[PDB]
Amino acid sequence: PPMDYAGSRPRLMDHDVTLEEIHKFFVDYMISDTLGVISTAHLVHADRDPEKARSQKCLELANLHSRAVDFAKTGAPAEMPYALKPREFPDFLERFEKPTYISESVFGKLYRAVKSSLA
Amino acid sequence: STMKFCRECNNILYPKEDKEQKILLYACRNCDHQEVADNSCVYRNEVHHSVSERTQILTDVASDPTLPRTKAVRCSKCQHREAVFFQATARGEEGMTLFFVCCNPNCGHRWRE
Amino acid sequence: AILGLEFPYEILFQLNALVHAQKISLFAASDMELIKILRGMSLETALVILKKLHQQSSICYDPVFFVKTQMASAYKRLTEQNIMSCQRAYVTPSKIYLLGPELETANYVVKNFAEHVSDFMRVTFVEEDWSKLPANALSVNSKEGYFVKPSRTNIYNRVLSILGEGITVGPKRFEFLAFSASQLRGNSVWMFASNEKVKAEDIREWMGCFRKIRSISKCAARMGQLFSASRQTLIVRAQDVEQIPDIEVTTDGADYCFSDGIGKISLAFAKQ
Ligand SMILES: [Zn+2]
Ligand SMILES: [Zn+2]
Repeated sequence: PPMDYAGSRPRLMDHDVTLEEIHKFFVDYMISDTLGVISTAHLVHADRDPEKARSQKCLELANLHSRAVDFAKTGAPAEMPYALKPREFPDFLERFEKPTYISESVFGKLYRAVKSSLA
Repeated sequence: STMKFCRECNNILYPKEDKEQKILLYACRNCDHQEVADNSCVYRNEVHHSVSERTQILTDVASDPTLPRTKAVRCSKCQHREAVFFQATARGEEGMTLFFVCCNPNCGHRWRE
Repeated sequence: AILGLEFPYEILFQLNALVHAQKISLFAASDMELIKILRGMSLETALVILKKLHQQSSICYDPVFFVKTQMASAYKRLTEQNIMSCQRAYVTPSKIYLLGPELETANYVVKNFAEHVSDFMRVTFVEEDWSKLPANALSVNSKEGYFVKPSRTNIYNRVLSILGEGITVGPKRFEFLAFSASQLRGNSVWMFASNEKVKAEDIREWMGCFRKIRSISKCAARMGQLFSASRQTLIVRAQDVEQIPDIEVTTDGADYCFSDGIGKISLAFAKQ
């Protein structure tokens, strides 16, 4: 079954826009903008933990990603937890400075095949 | 809940209404003196709940209820399930929005719905 | 105030872009001789020599010697391929970098305001390395009291002041119009220089009335949604518009709507 598509409650003001709260929202968009890291964390967790997209962690990550996508529409921050950070990346990434771990998933096999073909 | 003493005999005055005069008047039964009233006020009491005097400390009247607690919601900074939820208005928004306060003594994190 | 003359805006903007780039220092282009030479000449030749100097591989020390040794269509481009010269500006916590009149695809807002082609400027807030601003540089968290409360940094106030007061470049002062959905995710915003003919508020009210929206994010999204690249077509009045009712299904206590943005078109309209 698909996940619920119900969004957050809209926020309505009691006064018209004075061209200041819009600036506040625009500046606050940079803060707590975790749209680009949720996908990476989900991919890392799927590659590490077997039986991916079945545990509650994947569901929580999907809900957080949906909320982050909805952030551009409604002012609901994603609120990325600290304990959900991967702190590890597979071979098929450009984060050379970050620690690299050998992945044994299908993506790891595909990357190894590509590396062998190139070499 | 107001009283005044007439200058003629220094005795209490009771309010009365006259149909012909159509104005508030104060006269006492002690002496014969009628005086004009001021502000047309005969009763003014601030509403208070101090009825059970010297009894609210022994028996808990529950004047200030405690906020409810839930365990379904999971905190973000820490992995603690217990949290406090309540409804309150925002700075400028309308309606009631659900809030959450973490119950972990070492977390101290609050977030909205 | 140093110039105090009728110096053109385009040449001044090009000179500012040259100064911002690592080509000519500030004092090397602030002398009286250079502005005296560049004041009265041919505009096209001046633009050509300025862009040639911009194309210099190394840093130029003497611009006077270089410039001594060196010596309508916009509407058609917009109607053909929507080609416009839009100024792009980068705002950093330390300074501001002006890229210059880079060619880019034109949007809808400039179709009916093509005369003020130079008044539109794209402003992007980046770091010193022209990268995205880290979350730690804005609103750093601090534990004060029983609960943690974020503390706004000086960069936050600087960005607010830049957005409010605006950016002044020569005899112009750019004002905030709106920002598109794509620009919101890239920290970009449109700015328009107010003029005696049309001001920023005039364009804002010409686009539509946004006082009906009471949501901060929704109002910004609706104001910035009309900035995508498009091809101009014929004009249709508001006399022949249908109001076909939609269909809604409510199952399991959930509101499911089939028709979200679907519509109906005819064959003649498609041919036209
Ligand atoms: Zn008396
Ligand atoms: Zn917590």
